[PDB]
Amino acid sequence: LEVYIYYNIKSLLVALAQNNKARFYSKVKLLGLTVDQSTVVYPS
Amino acid sequence: FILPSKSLEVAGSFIRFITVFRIGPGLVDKDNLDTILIDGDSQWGVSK
Repeated sequence: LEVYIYYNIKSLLVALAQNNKARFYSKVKLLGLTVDQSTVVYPS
Repeated sequence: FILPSKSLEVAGSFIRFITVFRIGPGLVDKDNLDTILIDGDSQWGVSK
C-alpha cells in the first residue's frame, strides 16, 4: 500500500510541476482592477 | 492550411501543411511549435 501511494504521489507531483512550462500572461479582473496574471491539468 | 506542393502521384514528393490549433490537452508539443499566438485568455499554437 505504501509503495502504491508513493507511486501515485510521484506521478501526481510530476504532472503538477509539468504545468508550469506553459505559463503565459493574460488579463483578468481581480477586485476592481484588470491586471496581468500568469496562468498555466489537475488530476484527481 | 495546405500549401502548394508537388502532387503525390509522382514518387518522391511531399505535401506541405500548417496546422493552427487552440492550445489544449492532447497531441501538442510547445517546444516544436513555430509560435504560440495569443488571444484573450486563449492561445492558438501554429506549427512549423
